[PDB]
Amino acid sequence: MDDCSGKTDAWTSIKGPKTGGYWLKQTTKTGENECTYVKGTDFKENTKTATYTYGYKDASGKLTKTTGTATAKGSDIVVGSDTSTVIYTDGKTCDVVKHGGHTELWVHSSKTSGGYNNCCDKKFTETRGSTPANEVYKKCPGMP
Ligand SMILES: NCCc1c[nH]cn1
Ligand SMILES: NCCc1c[nH]cn1
Ligand SMILES: NCCc1c[nH]cn1
Repeated sequence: MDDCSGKTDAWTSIKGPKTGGYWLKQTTKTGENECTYVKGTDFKENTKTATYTYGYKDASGKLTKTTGTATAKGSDIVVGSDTSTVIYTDGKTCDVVKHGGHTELWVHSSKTSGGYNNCCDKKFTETRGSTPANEVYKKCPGMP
């Protein structure tokens, strides 16, 4: 599917629709933290950087919060020591990225119940291949 190919721009991915945030829906990693999320704010076109707040649900059921910076480097999203490479993004509803050998499907907070771009499911399935997927978004609080 032509429009599912070549959608690898990290800056577009970081920004999304510039409101809400993204939840990690599925990952090839086992033991991932439930309700892992990221949320970009204060998008700077000059530098292709954004403030990035991220975390996950702690033992008591509240979201953790750490704030740093996301920097676009071509296909790559860099936050601190961590780099993720964009496999597919629509800049609106979802992304597929690779981080540290793992394949991840991220979904915008507006689309947690489904109805995001099919290219995300296609590219997630393709990229993970035979590595099983693990669900991460379960009984999550709303997006900070
Ligand atoms: N919309 C980009 C979501 C993401 C995944 N990894 C880091 N950020
Ligand atoms: N490459 C961005 C990895 C990440 C996800 N969440 C926080 N950092
Ligand atoms: N491991 C912290 C960064 C990250 C990547 N994917 C999810 N979170």
